[PDB]
Amino acid sequence: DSCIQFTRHASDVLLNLNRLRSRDILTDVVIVVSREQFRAHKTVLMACSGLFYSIFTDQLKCNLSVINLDPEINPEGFCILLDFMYTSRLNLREGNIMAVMATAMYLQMEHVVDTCRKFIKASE
Amino acid sequence: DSCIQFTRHASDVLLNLNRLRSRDILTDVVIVVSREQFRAHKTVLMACSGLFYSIFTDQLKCNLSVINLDPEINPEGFCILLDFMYTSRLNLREGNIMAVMATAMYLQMEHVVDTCRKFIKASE
Amino acid sequence: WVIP
Amino acid sequence: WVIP
Ligand SMILES: N#Cc1c(Cl)ncnc1Nc1ccc2c(c1)CC(=O)N2
Ligand SMILES: N#Cc1c(Cl)ncnc1Nc1ccc2c(c1)CC(=O)N2
Ligand SMILES: [Cl-]
Ligand SMILES: [Cl-]
Ligand SMILES: [Cl-]
Ligand SMILES: [Cl-]
Repeated sequence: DSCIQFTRHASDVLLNLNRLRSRDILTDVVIVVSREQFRAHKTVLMACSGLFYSIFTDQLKCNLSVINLDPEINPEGFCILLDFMYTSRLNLREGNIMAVMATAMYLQMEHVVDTCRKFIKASE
Repeated sequence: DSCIQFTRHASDVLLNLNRLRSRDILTDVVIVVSREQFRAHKTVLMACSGLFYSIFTDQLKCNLSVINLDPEINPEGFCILLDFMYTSRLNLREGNIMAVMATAMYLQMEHVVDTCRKFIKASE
Repeated sequence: WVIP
Repeated sequence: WVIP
């Protein structure tokens, strides 16, 4: 086509989606990770995670308002990844890398798994 | 913070949101523009448009599944802007610029209004 | 705005 | 990935 493109559009959309999340506006699911709960938008979760894409395209699970993650999933690891989904920013630290990598593997977030593997290999 | 950032994340999220829209997955509103109907995600509309941000933060209108636009709004103009919302790509042409600009003004999409004004000024 |  |  003969379209023009607004460079910052995708980033501005994501910033507003994060603002809606922070204000609990039109959030439609709560992700339960052991004792912790995280409110989010199903569409953002699906757009970022192979696991959530699978769950919310399921004819029964698409209608659930609560999703309980595997008890082995670390809440801080999930929190870091949820923030990444809504911002493109990953808070990767020596103290959380193993939990972040395991959570990204479970959530099927290939690019996160990739940088975790690379950061781990550099420290060995 | 000490975060790392994935450059293509925002663009990849938007691409997946557009894929969900094309497959009518978790769309939660229909925008009626005279004889035409457009299915979308309220969160994406709010993230792109001052008008939709106002409508879906309203305590009564947030719960509506149908939104009827002003009868003066051109369906093709709306279609072009809806595509822009989900892609960052604006199909701006001599034959549609007036309708696109009027629709962007109504929807409160300042950056679109700006490029329309600039393209019009260049042709006078 | 750019030519993509 | 980059340093933002
Ligand atoms: N929502 C949506 C969606 C669609 Cl529509 N099409 C294709 N993938 C989608 N999302 C999704 C699937 C697999 C993975 C990710 C996202 C990130 C990753 O590492 N794996
Ligand atoms: N959703 C959301 C949203 C939030 Cl949370 N905060 C601030 N603006 C939001 N969206 C929104 C408001 C005004 C305009 C646009 C988008 C594009 C434009 O030209 N005007
Ligand atoms: Cl439920
Ligand atoms: Cl990822
Ligand atoms: Cl309704
Ligand atoms: Cl805009």
